[PDB]
Amino acid sequence: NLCPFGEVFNATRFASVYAWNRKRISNCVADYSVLYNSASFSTFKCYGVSPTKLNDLCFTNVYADSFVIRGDEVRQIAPGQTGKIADYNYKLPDDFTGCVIAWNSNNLDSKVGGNYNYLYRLFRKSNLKPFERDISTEIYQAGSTPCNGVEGFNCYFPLQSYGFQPTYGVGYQPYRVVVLSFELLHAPATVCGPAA
Amino acid sequence: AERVEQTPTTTTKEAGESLTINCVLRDSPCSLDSTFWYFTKKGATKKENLSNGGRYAETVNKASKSFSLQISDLRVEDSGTYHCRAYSTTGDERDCRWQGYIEGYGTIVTVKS
Ligand SMILES: *[C@@H]1O[C@H](CO[C@@H]2O[C@@H](C)[C@@H](O)[C@@H](O)[C@@H]2O)[C@@H](O[C@@H]2O[C@H](CO)[C@@H](O)[C@H](O)[C@H]2NC(C)=O)[C@H](O)[C@H]1NC(C)=O
Repeated sequence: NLCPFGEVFNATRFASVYAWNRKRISNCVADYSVLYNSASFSTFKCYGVSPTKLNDLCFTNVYADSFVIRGDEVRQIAPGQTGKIADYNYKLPDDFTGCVIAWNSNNLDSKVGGNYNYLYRLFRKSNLKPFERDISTEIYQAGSTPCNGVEGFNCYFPLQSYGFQPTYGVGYQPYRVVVLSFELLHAPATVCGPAA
Repeated sequence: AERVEQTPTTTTKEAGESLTINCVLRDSPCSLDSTFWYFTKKGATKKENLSNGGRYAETVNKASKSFSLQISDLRVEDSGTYHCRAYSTTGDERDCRWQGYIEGYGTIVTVKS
């Protein structure tokens, strides 16, 4: 009986990248090949495994992480990358084993006035650890003078809205992303492709 | 940096003309192992596969990591978004860490008259 990837890929609304969602997949069968062969994705990049082998393999756990970023940020969803998404929003570990899958969602996630519901973190005192999640909204102290929870000179609200509008250049359009991590831990391996 | 650059982003033509679209894999440690093109009809969201054949000619230069589509004898019904897809599948150039594909941002084609 088949993995609920449908609940992740086809959710009506995705998370903001700073508040990225994660579904723990277990005890099921997954046709990775129909995903990989689908014309609907613009990015399908597997690290430490071949996409055409996934139907043949089993894992302890698959994590399906999901969020929205702008098209020109999709390259930052990769091991060893730098920039505001990789540093402050969603960070993959150096030894990542998984696939990064993205598609243009301009038709779903942009709005005539601007969609203010998708944000990213623009400032943080340190880089995230791999798979760390920060949903805090404290004013960021950029300078020496104290903010006291008030936006002001060198005192910034740390989240910025993408404000996606349908008329934006395709690099500024919203992309839906799903990261599949394939985890192999001391347990026996319940999450299988059909051919395993 | 690592991207498929697709030119032109937009064109207008008259029917009976032809059009070339050029894609190059820039700033990548990965080899171009295989290429694919898709068409979204103006007003549809389904991506149609485009084969090498008929009014469609598909070429690849692996060494410069470029690939093109030439459409011959353009019709009004050719109007829409064209996407190119670059596959890196050997993932055995030393610094290339991924296997799979990346696409350009597309070409919006308007065919008139
Ligand atoms: C996510 O959704 C697509 C699209 O599905 C159809 O249209 C939706 C709006 C809704 O009406 C769905 O219930 C429909 O199924 C899925 O693609 C379809 O997959 C089925 C196999 O179950 C297949 O028969 C159809 O050919 C596909 N339809 C299209 C339009 O491609 C897709 O599989 C879903 N993704 C995941 C990972 O579950």
